[PDB]
Order: sequence, then structure tokens, then C-alpha cells
Amino acid sequence: GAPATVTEQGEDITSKKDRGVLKIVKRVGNGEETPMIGDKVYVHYKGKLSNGKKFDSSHDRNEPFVFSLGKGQVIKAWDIGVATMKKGEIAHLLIKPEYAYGSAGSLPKIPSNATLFFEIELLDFKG
Ligand SMILES: COc1ccc(CC[C@H]2OC(=O)[C@@H]3CCCCN3C(=O)[C@@H](C3CCCCC3)NC(=O)C(C)(C)N(C)C(=O)COc3cccc2c3)cc1OC
Repeated sequence: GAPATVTEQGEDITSKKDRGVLKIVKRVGNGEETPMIGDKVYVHYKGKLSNGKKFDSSHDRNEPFVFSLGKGQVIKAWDIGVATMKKGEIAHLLIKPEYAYGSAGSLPKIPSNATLFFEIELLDFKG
């Protein structure tokens, strides 16, 4: 499945080069601009525990998810990952626990020491 292909083939997009955030581009975006630190970002997403049978279904797929990039409003992996995405891009991210919920997790849905998998679609961004 996609987590194994991303662990196998994914690009390391970390500063540390610890393969803690691994990326495969699923749909090539528009042009060359990526969102910048402090921009509002608008995405759709699907997340799961990387071992997980199905994507989590507990958010509205219609409504864009919105956050301010690089401001610690999301797990570290998203501040890293989304910054790399072109408008219209769909990417896969495979994330080690130190770029997600670490030792604490976030019970019940996210256990301690959880590796996560996302599909993200970058819809738009604005300064
Ligand atoms: C700076 O560090 C953090 C900042 C914010 C948080 C709160 C959780 C945060 O969730 C996320 O960052 C990620 C990525 C953005 C989409 C939602 N996130 C999820 O982890 C998913 C998760 C993926 C694994 C499968 C189970 C679900 N969570 C969600 O999809 C749900 C709907 C379950 N969830 C509670 C939220 O999306 C709550 O809304 C958020 C809004 C902003 C940031 C976070 C969550 C946690 C942080 O560190 C642990």
C-alpha cells in the first residue's frame, strides 16, 4: 500500500535528514510558487495511523481545513510538508512520531509513538 511505497520511495523533506517526514507527489500542482511562512493555507486531507485499515472519516470532506503555515498551529510534519507543496498539488506524507504526537500521543485516536500517513490537497494560500 501507499505507506510502504512512501517509506520505500518517498523524498526526505526534513532539515535533520532523519526520514521523519517522507513525501510522494500524487498530483503535480500549478507553477512553482509554494506557500510561505505566515500564509493562510487551505487544504483537503485524509489522515490515518500508518498501520490503519482505512483513512479517518471524522472531519467534513466538503469544508477546507485552514491554518497559518509555519506558526505551530499543526503537527511539525504539516508545517514542513505543506510548505513544499504547489497550489493544486496532492501529496502523500509518512510521518515518524517525533514530527506528530510523539510519546504523549493524543488518546484515544492517537496512541503513544504513532507513525501517521496523510493525503493532502493544497487548494489555495494567501499572504
Ligand atoms: C504544534 O503542535 C501541534 C499543534 C496542534 C495540534 C492539534 C492537532 C492538530 O492535528 C494535526 O495537526 C493533524 C494535521 C492537520 C489535520 C488534522 N491532524 C490530525 O492529526 C488528524 C488525525 C490524523 C491521524 C488519524 C486520526 C486523525 N486529526 C483530525 O483529522 C481530527 C478531525 C481527528 N481532529 C481532532 C482535528 O483535525 C482537530 O482539528 C485540528 C485543527 C488544527 C490542528 C490540529 C487539529 C497538535 C500539535 O502537536 C502534537
